[PDB]
Amino acid sequence: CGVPAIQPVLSIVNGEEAVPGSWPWQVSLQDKTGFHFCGGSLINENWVVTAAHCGVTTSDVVVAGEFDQGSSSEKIQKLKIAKVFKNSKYNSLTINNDITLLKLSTAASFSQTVSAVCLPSASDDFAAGTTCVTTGWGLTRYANTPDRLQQASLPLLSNTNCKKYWGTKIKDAMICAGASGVSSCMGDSGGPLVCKKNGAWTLVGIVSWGSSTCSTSTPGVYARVTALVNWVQQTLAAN
Amino acid sequence: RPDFCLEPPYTGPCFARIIRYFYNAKAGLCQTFVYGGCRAKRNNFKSAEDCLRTCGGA
Repeated sequence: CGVPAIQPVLSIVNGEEAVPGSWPWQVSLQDKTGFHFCGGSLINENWVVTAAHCGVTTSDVVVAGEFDQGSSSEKIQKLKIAKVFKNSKYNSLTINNDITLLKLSTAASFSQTVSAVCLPSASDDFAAGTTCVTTGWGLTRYANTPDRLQQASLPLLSNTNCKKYWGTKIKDAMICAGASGVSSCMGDSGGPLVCKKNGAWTLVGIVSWGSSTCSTSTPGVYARVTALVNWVQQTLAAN
Repeated sequence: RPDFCLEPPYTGPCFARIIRYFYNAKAGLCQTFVYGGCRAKRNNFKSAEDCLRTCGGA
Protein backbone atom coordinates (compact mmCIF):
# COMPACT_ATOMS: atom_id res chain seq x y z
CA CYS A 1 0.00 0.00 0.00
CA GLY A 2 0.90 3.66 -0.36
CA VAL A 3 3.30 3.15 -3.27
CA PRO A 4 1.92 4.15 -6.69
CA ALA A 5 3.30 2.25 -9.69
CA ILE A 6 3.18 5.62 -11.44
CA GLN A 7 4.99 8.24 -9.38
CA PRO A 8 3.07 11.49 -8.83
CA VAL A 9 4.64 14.81 -9.78
CA LEU A 10 3.83 17.69 -7.44
CA SER A 11 4.80 21.33 -7.96
CA ILE A 12 -9.73 21.46 -5.46
CA VAL A 13 -9.24 25.20 -5.90
CA ASN A 14 -5.79 26.34 -7.06
CA GLY A 15 -4.54 22.77 -7.29
CA GLU A 16 -3.07 21.15 -10.40
CA GLU A 17 -3.77 18.30 -12.79
CA ALA A 18 -2.33 15.01 -11.55
CA VAL A 19 -0.21 12.59 -13.55
CA PRO A 20 -2.70 9.98 -14.83
CA GLY A 21 -2.99 7.03 -12.46
CA SER A 22 -0.49 8.46 -9.96
CA TRP A 23 -3.06 8.26 -7.12
CA PRO A 24 -4.24 4.63 -7.67
CA TRP A 25 -6.36 4.52 -4.50
CA GLN A 26 -8.50 7.49 -5.58
CA VAL A 27 -11.97 6.37 -6.59
CA SER A 28 -15.01 8.28 -7.81
CA LEU A 29 -18.33 7.54 -6.12
CA GLN A 30 -21.14 7.84 -8.66
CA ASP A 31 -24.88 7.23 -8.86
CA LYS A 32 -26.43 4.77 -11.32
CA THR A 33 -26.19 7.34 -14.13
CA GLY A 34 -22.49 8.03 -13.68
CA PHE A 35 -22.89 11.27 -11.73
CA HIS A 36 -19.88 11.92 -9.48
CA PHE A 37 -20.94 13.04 -5.98
CA CYS A 38 -17.95 12.12 -3.82
CA GLY A 39 -14.45 10.68 -3.82
CA GLY A 40 -13.08 7.75 -1.85
CA SER A 41 -9.94 5.72 -1.16
CA LEU A 42 -9.29 2.01 -1.72
CA ILE A 43 -7.76 0.46 1.40
CA ASN A 44 -7.60 -3.02 -0.16
CA GLU A 45 -9.26 -4.90 -3.04
CA ASN A 46 -12.63 -5.19 -1.30
CA TRP A 47 -13.04 -1.99 0.72
CA VAL A 48 -13.29 1.75 0.14
CA VAL A 49 -13.18 4.42 2.83
CA THR A 50 -15.13 7.65 2.27
CA ALA A 51 -17.06 10.27 4.23
CA ALA A 52 -20.26 9.53 6.13
CA HIS A 53 -21.95 12.70 4.86
CA CYS A 54 -21.60 11.46 1.27
CA GLY A 55 -24.60 9.23 2.03
CA VAL A 56 -23.49 6.38 -0.23
CA THR A 57 -26.00 3.56 -0.77
CA THR A 58 -25.80 0.13 -2.43
CA SER A 59 -27.33 1.75 -5.52
CA ASP A 60 -24.20 3.84 -6.04
CA VAL A 61 -21.01 2.61 -7.72
CA VAL A 62 -17.28 2.81 -7.03
CA VAL A 63 -15.25 3.82 -10.08
CA ALA A 64 -11.59 2.87 -9.85
CA GLY A 65 -8.67 3.59 -12.16
CA GLU A 66 -10.20 6.81 -13.46
CA PHE A 67 -8.38 9.99 -14.48
CA ASP A 68 -10.43 11.83 -17.12
CA GLN A 69 -14.14 11.61 -16.31
CA GLY A 70 -14.86 13.20 -19.69
CA SER A 71 -13.24 10.28 -21.51
CA SER A 72 -15.75 7.58 -22.43
CA SER A 73 -13.00 5.37 -23.87
CA GLU A 74 -10.73 5.50 -20.81
CA LYS A 75 -10.51 2.05 -19.22
CA ILE A 76 -11.96 1.93 -15.72
CA GLN A 77 -13.55 -0.42 -13.21
CA LYS A 78 -17.18 0.18 -12.28
CA LEU A 79 -17.51 -1.71 -9.00
CA LYS A 80 -20.84 -2.47 -7.35
CA ILE A 81 -21.26 -1.89 -3.62
CA ALA A 82 -22.39 -4.88 -1.57
CA LYS A 83 -22.81 -3.12 1.78
CA VAL A 84 -22.35 0.32 3.30
CA PHE A 85 -20.93 0.69 6.80
CA LYS A 86 -21.58 4.17 8.15
CA ASN A 87 -19.86 4.83 11.47
CA SER A 88 -22.72 4.83 14.00
CA LYS A 89 -20.96 7.65 15.84
CA TYR A 90 -21.23 10.03 12.89
CA ASN A 91 -22.76 13.21 14.29
CA SER A 92 -25.03 14.75 11.65
CA LEU A 93 -25.03 17.99 13.63
CA THR A 94 -21.34 18.55 14.43
CA ILE A 95 -20.08 16.46 11.47
CA ASN A 96 -17.75 14.58 13.83
CA ASN A 97 -16.71 10.97 13.08
CA ASP A 98 -17.34 11.57 9.37
CA ILE A 99 -16.36 8.18 7.96
CA THR A 100 -18.05 5.34 6.09
CA LEU A 101 -16.69 2.07 4.72
CA LEU A 102 -17.89 0.51 1.48
CA LYS A 103 -17.65 -3.24 0.93
CA LEU A 104 -17.54 -4.11 -2.77
CA SER A 105 -19.67 -6.85 -4.33
CA THR A 106 -16.77 -8.04 -6.48
CA ALA A 107 -13.16 -7.19 -5.64
CA ALA A 108 -11.31 -4.54 -7.60
CA SER A 109 -8.57 -5.80 -9.90
CA PHE A 110 -5.42 -4.06 -8.70
CA SER A 111 -2.98 -2.84 -11.33
CA GLN A 112 -0.64 -0.01 -12.30
CA THR A 113 -3.52 2.46 -11.90
CA VAL A 114 -5.52 0.76 -9.15
CA SER A 115 -4.14 -0.05 -5.70
CA ALA A 116 -4.52 0.75 -2.00
CA VAL A 117 -3.50 3.60 0.27
CA CYS A 118 -1.97 2.74 3.63
CA LEU A 119 -3.89 3.24 6.87
CA PRO A 120 -2.19 4.79 9.91
CA SER A 121 -1.95 3.37 13.42
CA ALA A 122 -4.25 4.96 16.01
CA SER A 123 -1.16 6.25 17.82
CA ASP A 124 0.54 7.76 14.76
CA ASP A 125 1.52 11.40 15.15
CA PHE A 126 1.58 13.50 11.99
CA ALA A 127 3.05 16.84 13.04
CA ALA A 128 1.56 20.21 12.22
CA GLY A 129 3.33 21.75 9.24
CA THR A 130 3.77 18.38 7.55
CA THR A 131 3.24 18.79 3.81
CA CYS A 132 0.53 16.39 2.71
CA VAL A 133 -1.58 16.00 -0.42
CA THR A 134 -5.28 15.86 -1.22
CA THR A 135 -6.83 14.80 -4.52
CA GLY A 136 -10.20 14.74 -6.23
CA TRP A 137 -12.54 15.93 -8.98
CA GLY A 138 -14.10 18.68 -6.87
CA LEU A 139 -14.67 22.18 -8.25
CA THR A 140 -11.52 24.10 -9.15
CA ARG A 141 -13.45 27.36 -8.88
CA TYR A 142 -16.29 28.30 -6.54
CA ALA A 143 -19.52 25.78 -12.24
CA ASN A 144 -18.89 22.17 -13.21
CA THR A 145 -16.27 19.72 -11.96
CA PRO A 146 -12.94 19.35 -13.81
CA ASP A 147 -12.80 16.28 -16.05
CA ARG A 148 -9.28 15.35 -14.98
CA LEU A 149 -8.16 14.41 -11.47
CA GLN A 150 -6.65 17.29 -9.50
CA GLN A 151 -4.10 17.40 -6.69
CA ALA A 152 -2.72 19.91 -4.22
CA SER A 153 -0.02 19.91 -1.57
CA LEU A 154 -1.01 21.49 1.73
CA PRO A 155 0.21 21.67 5.34
CA LEU A 156 -1.45 20.00 8.31
CA LEU A 157 -2.52 22.60 10.87
CA SER A 158 -2.29 22.33 14.65
CA ASN A 159 -5.67 22.14 16.38
CA THR A 160 -4.78 25.41 18.11
CA ASN A 161 -4.15 27.18 14.81
CA CYS A 162 -7.27 25.69 13.24
CA LYS A 163 -9.43 26.74 16.16
CA LYS A 164 -8.19 30.30 15.69
CA TYR A 165 -10.71 30.32 12.85
CA TRP A 166 -13.24 27.52 13.47
CA GLY A 167 -13.31 27.68 17.26
CA THR A 168 -15.30 24.97 19.03
CA LYS A 169 -16.62 23.56 15.75
CA ILE A 170 -13.41 21.51 15.60
CA LYS A 171 -14.04 18.13 17.26
CA ASP A 172 -11.74 15.26 18.29
CA ALA A 173 -12.18 13.19 15.12
CA MET A 174 -11.26 16.13 12.88
CA ILE A 175 -7.89 17.35 11.60
CA CYS A 176 -7.33 20.56 9.64
CA ALA A 177 -5.10 21.29 6.68
CA GLY A 178 -4.77 24.08 4.15
CA ALA A 179 -5.49 27.80 4.47
CA SER A 180 -2.35 27.89 2.34
CA GLY A 181 -3.56 28.97 -1.09
CA VAL A 182 -5.47 25.81 -1.98
CA SER A 183 -8.81 24.36 -0.89
CA SER A 184 -10.85 21.19 -1.14
CA CYS A 185 -14.23 22.00 -2.68
CA MET A 186 -17.63 20.65 -3.72
CA GLY A 187 -17.05 17.17 -5.10
CA ASP A 188 -13.86 16.40 -3.16
CA SER A 189 -15.63 15.01 -0.07
CA GLY A 190 -14.76 11.47 0.92
CA GLY A 191 -11.48 11.78 -0.94
CA PRO A 192 -8.01 11.38 0.60
CA LEU A 193 -5.66 13.65 2.51
CA VAL A 194 -2.40 11.67 2.46
CA CYS A 195 0.99 12.13 4.08
CA LYS A 196 4.10 9.97 3.78
CA LYS A 197 4.87 7.55 6.61
CA ASN A 198 8.30 5.98 6.14
CA GLY A 199 8.01 6.74 2.43
CA ALA A 200 4.51 5.31 1.97
CA TRP A 201 1.42 7.45 1.33
CA THR A 202 -0.86 7.03 4.32
CA LEU A 203 -4.46 8.20 4.76
CA VAL A 204 -4.37 10.89 7.46
CA GLY A 205 -7.65 12.59 6.61
CA ILE A 206 -10.85 12.27 4.60
CA VAL A 207 -12.19 15.40 2.89
CA SER A 208 -15.09 16.53 5.08
CA TRP A 209 -16.02 20.21 5.40
CA GLY A 210 -14.81 23.79 5.45
CA SER A 211 -15.30 27.22 3.91
CA SER A 212 -18.72 27.55 2.29
CA THR A 213 -17.00 29.30 -0.63
CA CYS A 214 -13.90 27.09 -0.74
CA SER A 215 -11.69 29.98 0.36
CA THR A 216 -7.98 29.20 0.04
CA SER A 217 -7.15 31.23 3.15
CA THR A 218 -9.44 29.17 5.39
CA PRO A 219 -8.56 25.84 7.03
CA GLY A 220 -10.06 22.76 5.39
CA VAL A 221 -11.42 20.26 7.90
CA TYR A 222 -10.90 16.54 7.41
CA ALA A 223 -12.00 13.44 9.29
CA ARG A 224 -9.00 12.43 11.42
CA VAL A 225 -8.23 8.87 10.36
CA THR A 226 -6.03 8.07 13.39
CA ALA A 227 -9.09 8.66 15.58
CA LEU A 228 -11.22 6.40 13.39
CA VAL A 229 -8.86 3.66 12.23
CA ASN A 230 -9.66 1.35 15.15
CA TRP A 231 -13.29 1.44 14.02
CA VAL A 232 -12.08 0.70 10.49
CA GLN A 233 -10.00 -2.33 11.50
CA GLN A 234 -12.83 -3.65 13.68
CA THR A 235 -15.33 -3.34 10.83
CA LEU A 236 -13.07 -5.15 8.36
CA ALA A 237 -12.32 -7.92 10.85
CA ALA A 238 -16.03 -8.48 11.50
CA ASN A 239 -16.92 -8.52 7.80
CA ARG B 1 -47.10 26.70 2.52
CA PRO B 2 -44.17 26.70 4.98
CA ASP B 3 -41.95 29.76 4.90
CA PHE B 4 -38.88 27.54 4.53
CA CYS B 5 -40.08 27.05 0.95
CA LEU B 6 -39.14 30.66 0.24
CA GLU B 7 -35.51 30.29 1.36
CA PRO B 8 -32.79 30.09 -1.30
CA PRO B 9 -31.05 26.69 -1.64
CA TYR B 10 -28.35 25.98 0.95
CA THR B 11 -25.29 23.94 -0.08
CA GLY B 12 -23.81 23.84 3.39
CA PRO B 13 -20.19 23.46 4.61
CA CYS B 14 -19.53 19.85 3.55
CA PHE B 15 -17.70 19.18 0.28
CA ALA B 16 -19.94 16.64 -1.45
CA ARG B 17 -21.74 17.17 -4.76
CA ILE B 18 -25.20 15.73 -4.07
CA ILE B 19 -28.16 16.56 -6.30
CA ARG B 20 -31.15 17.81 -4.31
CA TYR B 21 -34.29 19.78 -5.10
CA PHE B 22 -35.47 23.11 -3.75
CA TYR B 23 -38.62 25.09 -4.40
CA ASN B 24 -38.07 28.31 -6.35
CA ALA B 25 -41.00 30.62 -5.58
CA LYS B 26 -40.00 32.95 -8.42
CA ALA B 27 -40.52 30.23 -11.03
CA GLY B 28 -43.20 28.28 -9.21
CA LEU B 29 -41.38 24.97 -9.48
CA CYS B 30 -38.77 22.78 -7.87
CA GLN B 31 -35.27 23.05 -9.22
CA THR B 32 -32.09 21.05 -8.69
CA PHE B 33 -29.07 22.36 -6.79
CA VAL B 34 -25.86 20.94 -5.36
CA TYR B 35 -26.02 20.03 -1.68
CA GLY B 36 -22.76 19.63 0.24
CA GLY B 37 -23.98 16.64 2.25
CA CYS B 38 -24.49 18.13 5.70
CA ARG B 39 -26.62 20.61 7.64
CA ALA B 40 -29.39 20.72 5.06
CA LYS B 41 -32.13 23.32 5.46
CA ARG B 42 -35.77 22.32 4.99
CA ASN B 43 -36.08 23.47 1.37
CA ASN B 44 -33.98 20.47 0.38
CA PHE B 45 -35.66 17.35 -1.05
CA LYS B 46 -34.44 14.05 -2.47
CA SER B 47 -37.06 14.13 -5.23
CA ALA B 48 -38.90 16.78 -7.22
CA GLU B 49 -42.17 15.12 -6.21
CA ASP B 50 -41.49 15.47 -2.46
CA CYS B 51 -40.55 19.09 -3.06
CA LEU B 52 -43.71 19.89 -5.05
CA ARG B 53 -45.93 18.15 -2.48
CA THR B 54 -44.37 20.20 0.31
CA CYS B 55 -43.77 23.57 -1.31
CA GLY B 56 -45.84 23.72 -4.48
CA GLY B 57 -47.61 27.06 -4.77
CA ALA B 58 -45.58 28.87 -2.10
